[PDB]
Amino acid sequence: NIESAIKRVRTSANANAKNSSQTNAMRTAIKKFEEAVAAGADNVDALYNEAVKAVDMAATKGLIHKNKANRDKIRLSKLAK
Amino acid sequence: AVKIRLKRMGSKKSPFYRIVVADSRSPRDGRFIETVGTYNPLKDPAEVVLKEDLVLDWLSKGAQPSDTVRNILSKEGVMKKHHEAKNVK
Amino acid sequence: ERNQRKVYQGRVVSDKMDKTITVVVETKKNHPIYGKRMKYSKKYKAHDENNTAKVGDIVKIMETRPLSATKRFRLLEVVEEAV
RNA sequence: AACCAGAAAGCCACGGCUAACUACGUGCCAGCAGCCGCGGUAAUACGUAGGUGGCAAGCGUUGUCCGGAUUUAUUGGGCGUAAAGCGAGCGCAGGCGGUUUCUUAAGUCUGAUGUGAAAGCCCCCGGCUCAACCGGGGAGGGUCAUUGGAAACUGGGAGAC
RNA sequence: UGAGAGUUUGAUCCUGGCUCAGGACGAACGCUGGCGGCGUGCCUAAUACAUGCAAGUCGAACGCUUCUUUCCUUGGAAAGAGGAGUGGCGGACGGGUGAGUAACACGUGGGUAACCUACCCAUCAGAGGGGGAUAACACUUGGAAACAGGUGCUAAUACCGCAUAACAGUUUAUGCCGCAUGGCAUAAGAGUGAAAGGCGCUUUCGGGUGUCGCUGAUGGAUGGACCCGCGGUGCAUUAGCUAGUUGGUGAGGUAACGGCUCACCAAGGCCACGAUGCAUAGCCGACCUGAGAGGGUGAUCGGCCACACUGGGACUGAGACACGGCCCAGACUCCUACGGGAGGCAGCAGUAGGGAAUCUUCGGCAAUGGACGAAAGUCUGACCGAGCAACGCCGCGUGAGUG
Repeated sequence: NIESAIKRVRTSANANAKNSSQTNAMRTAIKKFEEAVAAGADNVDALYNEAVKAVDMAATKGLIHKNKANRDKIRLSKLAK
Repeated sequence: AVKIRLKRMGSKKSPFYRIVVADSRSPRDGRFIETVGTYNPLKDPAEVVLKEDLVLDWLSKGAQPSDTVRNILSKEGVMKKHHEAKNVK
Repeated sequence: ERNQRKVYQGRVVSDKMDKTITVVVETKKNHPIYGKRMKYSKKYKAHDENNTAKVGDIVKIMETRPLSATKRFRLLEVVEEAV
């Protein structure tokens, strides 16, 4: 039965909550960049830099592990210019 | 966590030990990498034969010998030559 | 470099697909119990570069990496051309 | 170091195959049996008894797998009469192919390198008073991968009869 | 290194079937029964399980609280001991069972200019300075229970932001090289963290310092992943099968190539050398037998793979799509105040049933190996031993000289 592994369940629930929050923050950042470029209005560089820094923080603070971050910087640089 | 340790082959009451490097995930007499030397507990004084040439270049790769291995390698100057080769050099 | 791939030599069945041909290798094997020289064949699938391969022609191939849904080889050189 | 021959043997068969025979009773009833076949009054074949013969802290019965089985025969069978040549013919595909010169080297042979985990089988040695058992030291097992040679046969290319 | 006998006939010789002599068993049943050593013991229902134990640990990360003590005795330091909780690590190892599976599942030889890797070693560089919470706690709310809320306060190696770090990845150019795509070395063009921590020390303001930790990059080591040639089973009274199938273009996604998935285009692909279907079986090291070629088998023990009452799903984490973890559906057992909850011995012993048939609800971490911890230590049905059974193998007895 359940013996002392109930300590891990609470940890995993908290990790679920904050990982969901941070990854949705990253996704809304990249989504805002795509909607910004697809119309092609002014203020194009700042949200680009924001998306780069957001991918970097998502690689470092939480986890992707390294490599989707590299692929996203490549496919986001090609989308920029 | 590579690690050199003991492994026995005795019958019912009289064991006989071989020293063999195994990964720590493995069972006691499960798989291993290679057998380096053996250990006779009985017939005091203790009777040990070692290859003692793979061991230096196989500890320089980094593996942590267990405690009985530490005593029976201190009884041949193995760690002596190890830190005489690494720290002192 | 330590070793290249195991290159094979054969000939072509079809070439209808774009950049892709169909290669047959063929050799002999002894029987297990008895001993005559029976022969058999295998069909492989290489990848042509510009559809310049020929229907029924001697060519040789090389292992590459998994490039498509079950085709794996590449063209090296037409060894002998046939009319 | 003292006492005690003292508390310590059963199982199957005995007609041939296959080592070992005789009394009494049953009477083709009862029963026995791997196969042959035994019992209607005289049974070494049934029941007992005695002896014998084979094993032994084991002996028998049942069931399964391999041999004997050349009874799937490549080693290693055959087809007139015993099982066993289609009713006969034409041909795709496939198997097998006349003689010689040159060439290649896929088959074929050979050398070197790596690999066939450990324990099992085998050989030498060591240790439990021997054994069983354990331990140390060697070889074996691929139609294995790489590389270097050989050119009689088979195959591939060029001619010739 | 190869042993033949009976049995067709009034008698013979052939061809031909059937039976006997050999050995092995995870064997059982009958009769009989001394001991010692070494091994083996649910193959049948992957049938249902009562009971007891099989994974926890660090106070030298952090506060809180209880008890016992000389401590100024109404208070006091320090010490010892106990309890609950945030936090790190391990619960993916070690044990069990072959139900599925005719396939890169296994065995063997290869490959990655298509790949990842906590713990352990080596090297270089850092370790600047802020901020807000919250468990426990105290008080209260709703509940038969399982437990769910609310208000207020508190800490860290818990959390979050600012700064600093190209040595990572991309592009350009130069050079060198390769199995097309490409790889390697050098110089330039764009953006990322920390425990700022603990135990002590020589230590005069001072704050230099040892050790164990924290962070970025690169190597060694172990471990995981994917792809390929070759080989291991019956049925033709089972001959056609296939539409994301086959190829291309682009996009997405994956550690990682790829119809892995989408959108578009073209209709291809595999089969008599046996496709597809149907039936059975986990695969090897090995074991029995044989002169040998072979034939049969896969229990112990070693490796791999697959499964945890049945069927789906993901999260945490380096590492499961998780053997004593979570959620959902289903069958079955239990409790209830009827509103709703709890559960999974194919871990060790044992129970009931099936069967021709297979053990004790044993003792202990001394040895070896794990996990945590600086160390002492704690846990360890892994394991070490004891008990049961003529089950197998081996050894020695049931006196002997004379008679």
